[PDB]
Amino acid sequence: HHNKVRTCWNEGRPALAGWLQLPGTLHAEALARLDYDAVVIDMQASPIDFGQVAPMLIAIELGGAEPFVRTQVNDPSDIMKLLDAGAYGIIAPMVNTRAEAQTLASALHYSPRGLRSFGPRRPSLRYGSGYLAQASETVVGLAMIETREALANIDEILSVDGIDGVFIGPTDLALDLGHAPLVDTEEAEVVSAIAHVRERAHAAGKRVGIFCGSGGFARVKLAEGFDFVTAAPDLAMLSAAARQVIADARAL
Amino acid sequence: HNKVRTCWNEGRPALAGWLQLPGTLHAEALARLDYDAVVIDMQASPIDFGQVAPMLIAIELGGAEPFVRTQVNDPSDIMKLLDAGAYGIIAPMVNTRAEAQTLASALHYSPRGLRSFGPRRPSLRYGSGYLAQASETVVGLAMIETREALANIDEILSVDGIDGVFIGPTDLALDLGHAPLVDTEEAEVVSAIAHVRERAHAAGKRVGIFCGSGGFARVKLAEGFDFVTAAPDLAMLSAAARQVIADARA
Amino acid sequence: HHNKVRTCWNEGRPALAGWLQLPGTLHAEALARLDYDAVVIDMQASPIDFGQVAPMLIAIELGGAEPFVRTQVNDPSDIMKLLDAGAYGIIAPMVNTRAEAQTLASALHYSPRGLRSFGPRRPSLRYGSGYLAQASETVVGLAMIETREALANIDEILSVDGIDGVFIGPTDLALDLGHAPLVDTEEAEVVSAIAHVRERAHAAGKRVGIFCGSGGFARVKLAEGFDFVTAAPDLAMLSAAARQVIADARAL
Amino acid sequence: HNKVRTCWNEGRPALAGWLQLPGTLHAEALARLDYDAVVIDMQASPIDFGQVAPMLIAIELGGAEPFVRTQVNDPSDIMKLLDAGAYGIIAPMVNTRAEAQTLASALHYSPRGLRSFGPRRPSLRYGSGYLAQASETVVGLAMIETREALANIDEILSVDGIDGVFIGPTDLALDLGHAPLVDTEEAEVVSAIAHVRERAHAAGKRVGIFCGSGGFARVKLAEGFDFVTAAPDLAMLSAAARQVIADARA
Amino acid sequence: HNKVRTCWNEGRPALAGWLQLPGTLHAEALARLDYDAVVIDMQASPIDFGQVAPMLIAIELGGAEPFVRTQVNDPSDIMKLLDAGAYGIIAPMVNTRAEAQTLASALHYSPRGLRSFGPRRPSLRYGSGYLAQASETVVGLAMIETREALANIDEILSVDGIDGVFIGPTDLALDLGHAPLVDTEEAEVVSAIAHVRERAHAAGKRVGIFCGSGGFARVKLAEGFDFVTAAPDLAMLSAAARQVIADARA
Amino acid sequence: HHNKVRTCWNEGRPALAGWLQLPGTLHAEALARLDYDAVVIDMQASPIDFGQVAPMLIAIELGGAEPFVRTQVNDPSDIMKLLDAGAYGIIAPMVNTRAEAQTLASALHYSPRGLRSFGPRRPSLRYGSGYLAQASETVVGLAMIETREALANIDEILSVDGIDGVFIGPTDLALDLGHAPLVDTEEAEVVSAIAHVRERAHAAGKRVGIFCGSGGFARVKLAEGFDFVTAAPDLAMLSAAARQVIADARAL
Ligand SMILES: [Br-]
Ligand SMILES: [Br-]
Ligand SMILES: [Br-]
Ligand SMILES: [Br-]
Ligand SMILES: [Br-]
Ligand SMILES: [Br-]
Ligand SMILES: [Br-]
Ligand SMILES: [Br-]
Ligand SMILES: [Br-]
Ligand SMILES: [Br-]
Ligand SMILES: [Br-]
Ligand SMILES: [Br-]
Ligand SMILES: [Br-]
Ligand SMILES: [Br-]
Ligand SMILES: [Br-]
Ligand SMILES: [Br-]
Ligand SMILES: [Br-]
Ligand SMILES: [Br-]
Ligand SMILES: [K+]
Ligand SMILES: [K+]
Ligand SMILES: [K+]
Ligand SMILES: [K+]
Ligand SMILES: [K+]
Ligand SMILES: [K+]
Ligand SMILES: [K+]
Ligand SMILES: [Mg+2]
Ligand SMILES: [Mg+2]
Ligand SMILES: [Mg+2]
Ligand SMILES: [Mg+2]
Ligand SMILES: [Mg+2]
Ligand SMILES: [Mg+2]
Repeated sequence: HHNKVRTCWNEGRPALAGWLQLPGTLHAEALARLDYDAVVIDMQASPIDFGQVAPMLIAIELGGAEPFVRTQVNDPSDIMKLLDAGAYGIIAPMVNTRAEAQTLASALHYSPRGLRSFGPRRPSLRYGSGYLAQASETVVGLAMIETREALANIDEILSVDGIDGVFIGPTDLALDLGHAPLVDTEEAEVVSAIAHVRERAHAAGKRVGIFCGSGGFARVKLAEGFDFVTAAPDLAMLSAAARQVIADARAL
Repeated sequence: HNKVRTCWNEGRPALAGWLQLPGTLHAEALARLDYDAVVIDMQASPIDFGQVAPMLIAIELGGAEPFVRTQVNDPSDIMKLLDAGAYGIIAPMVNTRAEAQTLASALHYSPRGLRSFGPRRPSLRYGSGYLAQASETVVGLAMIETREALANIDEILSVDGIDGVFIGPTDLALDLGHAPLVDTEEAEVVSAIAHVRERAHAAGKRVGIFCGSGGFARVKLAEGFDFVTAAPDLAMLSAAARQVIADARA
Repeated sequence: HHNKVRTCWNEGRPALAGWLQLPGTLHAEALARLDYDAVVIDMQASPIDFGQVAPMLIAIELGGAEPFVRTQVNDPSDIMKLLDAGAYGIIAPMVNTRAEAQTLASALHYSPRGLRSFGPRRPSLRYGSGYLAQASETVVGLAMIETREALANIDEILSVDGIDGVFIGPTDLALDLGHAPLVDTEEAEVVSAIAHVRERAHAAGKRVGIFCGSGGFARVKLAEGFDFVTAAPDLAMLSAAARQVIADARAL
Repeated sequence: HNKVRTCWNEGRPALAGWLQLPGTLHAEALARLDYDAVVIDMQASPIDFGQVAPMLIAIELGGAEPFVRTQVNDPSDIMKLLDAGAYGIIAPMVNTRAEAQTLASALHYSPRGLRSFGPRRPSLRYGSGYLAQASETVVGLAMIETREALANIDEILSVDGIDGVFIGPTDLALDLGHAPLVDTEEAEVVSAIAHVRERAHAAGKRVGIFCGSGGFARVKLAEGFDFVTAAPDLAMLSAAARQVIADARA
Repeated sequence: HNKVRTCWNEGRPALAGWLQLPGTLHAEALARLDYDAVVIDMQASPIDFGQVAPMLIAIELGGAEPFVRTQVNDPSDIMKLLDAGAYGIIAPMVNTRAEAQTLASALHYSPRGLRSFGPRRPSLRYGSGYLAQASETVVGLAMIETREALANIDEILSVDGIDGVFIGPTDLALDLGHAPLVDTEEAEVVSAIAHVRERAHAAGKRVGIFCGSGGFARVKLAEGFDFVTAAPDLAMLSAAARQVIADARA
Repeated sequence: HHNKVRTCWNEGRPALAGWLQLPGTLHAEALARLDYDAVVIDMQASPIDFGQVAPMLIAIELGGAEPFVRTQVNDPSDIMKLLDAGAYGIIAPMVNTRAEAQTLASALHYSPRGLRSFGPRRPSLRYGSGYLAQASETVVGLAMIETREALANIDEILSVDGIDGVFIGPTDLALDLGHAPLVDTEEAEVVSAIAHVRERAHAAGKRVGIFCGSGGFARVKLAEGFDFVTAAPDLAMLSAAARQVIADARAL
């Protein structure tokens, strides 16, 4: 009866999260049982549709991590349907303005404050009869910052009451700033924009998260005081692992 | 051409991947690496027929030969996989000459076997001349994973329509009364594995083995195994995630 | 060659409809064969995606009820794709203004009147060569009223020619009015808003429907003159049935 | 711990649900009620392997022991379900000692049985010590639903690696030449059911029975059945919908 | 009423479609044409159990009798399809009297067969009186596609609980040592087909045949075949696409 | 390492494309192996959802045709998710204005020019390390013209840099112009509108495509100088083929 990520935050500790682009329940449960606080299912940059995400949410919860979803789009109806299938964290892409941040917030919180239509099939099964009274505490909402526009509007985005904070896509932001889409980019202008977003989030009493393609980059983001750090995509980790096995198999 | 048969004909072994996770994205990604084949495991996995069919397509597009380790040595299951574009079959728990004949029966059209004719996907790959070359398009391996199979190895190896045998050494270790550890050092298990390889090669047949690491696969390739698998997607992903978490958390 | 709900209405009788949150064909056919006029597949408050709804529509039609869908969102493209998969009724959520009601109407009716793109795979198979001439008669459209805003705008929503009327979500409306989200709520201010919506719908010569969580509440709504009454969700009925079986099994 | 085995060890019977409808939402909802187990029916249903795998996860998360009544008493089917996190197996049409041995063979690793080693989901639940306790993590029941099974009951009950027997009384009623009605009063069927229960308990084994109502389940629990199912999701949903329509329409 | 049995009782043959492509849209479209039945092929196809179940519903809604050519002559597979609303079964590779008895066993409730009782979809179509008329609701055909089946035709035809036999002439052609061409002119294959039809009709049983063209189907209907299939969806779609491309490109 | 449709266009030849309304991999591969340059998966007028389209894209590529998709809606997030699953052509429905054309263009092209979020799972596997440098060349984008509005706005739609041109739905346009929704319509006012769209596209140095229900209509469109011609839907071709087989089987 607690959001493991919110528990980290209440204890003044960051959360570390997995990131899934591969559909299916077996790896979702296996990674959830590791020392991840949360596992993010990527519904944007992946072939994962609503039918495949539903059982993955169950597998992550059984594994003992907080099931999160990076949605395809910042659409209230998509977000609310995921919340009712038992997503306890939402990362909404392309939140560029305060109004888009307000749209995310609307989807996360019960009417009349939010417009979250009531029908909590899975949350009411997990939280029991105590759910409705603490329902907002059960869910984490992060607005994705991945554009020039979002960067310029960071303070108005952070001003929105009903979001926990923001989530940086460093490669997506590098590309929108006119740089190479390097995994775990350290391009100086992107490094500077990222540091600005983290400063403004902590200045507003809000959380800041970031996507990492490696354990090494995630270690640095944790040291820099990021509150929510993802590492690393299942497909990327599996492809790298297979490449290393083949090289060792084929070595003189 | 069957890329594994191409390896063998050019005098080199095949290195293969091993998938227990369903879906097309990782199957294509791994097939595009320096694997000659990718085995889809329909036994020690939740991969059912519906999920295997597009995975076979993904492996072929990625540039590896699609193989299936079947749930069971059942002719009608095997034939449906061949018609879906499985070009390699690894049949579990082949323990007797009769069971190896059952496998051989599934892999060949009459008069050589009793394979039903309806080659939906192979006929698209090979065209209207498929029948004449059908047997050579597919590689068939009988799994050796029990004391009984070990006792019956020459009788199994005598069956004409199988390419050879594939050692399941974790199951074999367990059946011999040892720890079911992959890549085992247990002297009796190592001896049995070497014995199967020698008997296969003496009978002019191929021998494969399931491996859990690149380092063990390198040794098996050095010992002259024709078909070596390393390592299951779920095992490699789990190990990689554990290492990323250790790096992140310091 | 008739919409069973429209047949009820033409005979001056209300329609009673089932409500499905569980994906699959077997229970959809079984409930369709009961004395339901229609069965509503809930694509909003459920894990039911487009791939699972398509065969459920077939199962409901074979069972001999009118297949209806409560859409995830009032989006024309989603609605038109359901109509072409053989949804003969649409309930659109969160219709709060005349313009949102016009958007629903646009999706229900053939170009140029509506913008219903032409490609009626399943309807043309059911209705045959007579379909196009009577196609608007084959489909029922209800705008969901579940907000303060929709309540204030009820007359402008009801003014839209191409919708059959409105569908009340009593729990969703209770919550937006600042009350407890009680199943089959009789909270006085919600009771009053619901009676106002029914009065204004009948005043405009339009139909009014309502969601019920029980046969008892549905009986009262039918007596109050509601034209389309749903009772009760498959998950709710199955959970209650199992709870009663266990209590009888475990009783002294 | 297997919650059904926990019931038995603490001297109480298990009450189980019975699912013929595929999907995770109702499976989790019913598992969260006061059921010790939830049986997924893969025989008298459209539930295939792809649909069962996430249903097992949903039942375990809801707090009941996931059981499967298999389509058939086939070792390789049973083993794939065990590796998917089926912790109870009810095998249909077990009619002879040989067929009960076939069931027992699937449920245990060598040397006790021939269960293939690849415990994808149990190893996540039980960890690396799974092998040592594997047999106790799973409950195996042979279904008695024919005159032949009734005639061979002591020979079936003699097989070491099965927990006992599960009566399918509608099939049994039909095979005895009576109406296939659930929860039957037919004297010969009632007598046969009592006979099986007595023989099971005399042989120190468990006996279960399929029920269509809470009232019948209460009697079976009173008569000392160890494992009682009530009632199929589709039957309960259909009855509930009929009652709601009767209430609505007056 | 089984529409194929209605054809036979009114003294006309049945013409059936044949589906190798999964999904409901084409299954309903083809069932709405002047086909008496539509056969779903679960053998020479990627159609698994999950995909067949809604296809049966689509065929019935479209106004044809849903039939399945099973992957294999396996009683438990057949029974699950009957409970899903398969009203016709074509069992492949029925080669002996024993194998025909195995088929017959699956199609009938005790005492006539050993069909397990759980008629999920038939009980919705036929209601509570289903048991009494169950056997007549289903049509069972043993496939003749081997020299062995041809040699054992009268022994196969002697089995009481099968309606008759369905010739797989491409497999039969191949097994006789000829080209596996549909609608063949090969004299020995044509002679064998005629022989099977004569023996079936002499034994008071029905005979069907798989066809690749309307023109061949017309001849078979003229020769007195009771059940004629023309032609597979994938073959017809491929031929139609080739013709559209030829018309477009000139 | 080339878009087969772009190859046609660079050689000054039209492309001929298949059109799939039936889900599944077997017919998709079989038709892709025929003399089609591209095969279009119809996600609008079909029951094909995201889960079924993903493997169909693979089957078409393996068959040796360019995998295209006609999207349910002109939504950037839906389009980008298809591009990352290996759609190399996009047909967006109901593009009625320059702004809707700009929205399509935004989805097709990498940030910062487009807003195409970076995560090319399948394209980077096909094109290898050379992908990012030539990524815009790998994808074809066509704005669907199927309304009076789109017809009036054709020049402002064609003015948008980042679209390859337009795709005519003759039946959809006939219906919006107040005519019969005839397959391969030759209704004079629709014939005139279609000729105007082709003239204005070629006048703007842009490509024009068209949907055909037959090989005969497609032959005429190819002769009229259309750059991209689809013929004919799998369901339509299969239904016609089965009808002809039955008539030949049942003939005296
Ligand atoms: Br860990
Ligand atoms: Br990123
Ligand atoms: Br590599
Ligand atoms: Br032997
Ligand atoms: Br092994
Ligand atoms: Br391993
Ligand atoms: Br009723
Ligand atoms: Br409500
Ligand atoms: Br309870
Ligand atoms: Br016995
Ligand atoms: Br029973
Ligand atoms: Br029952
Ligand atoms: Br016709
Ligand atoms: Br015989
Ligand atoms: Br044949
Ligand atoms: Br053919
Ligand atoms: Br061609
Ligand atoms: Br059109
Ligand atoms: K889906
Ligand atoms: K964890
Ligand atoms: K490769
Ligand atoms: K009804
Ligand atoms: K429980
Ligand atoms: K018909
Ligand atoms: K081609
Ligand atoms: Mg709502
Ligand atoms: Mg055959
Ligand atoms: Mg359109
Ligand atoms: Mg094994
Ligand atoms: Mg039974
Ligand atoms: Mg992005």
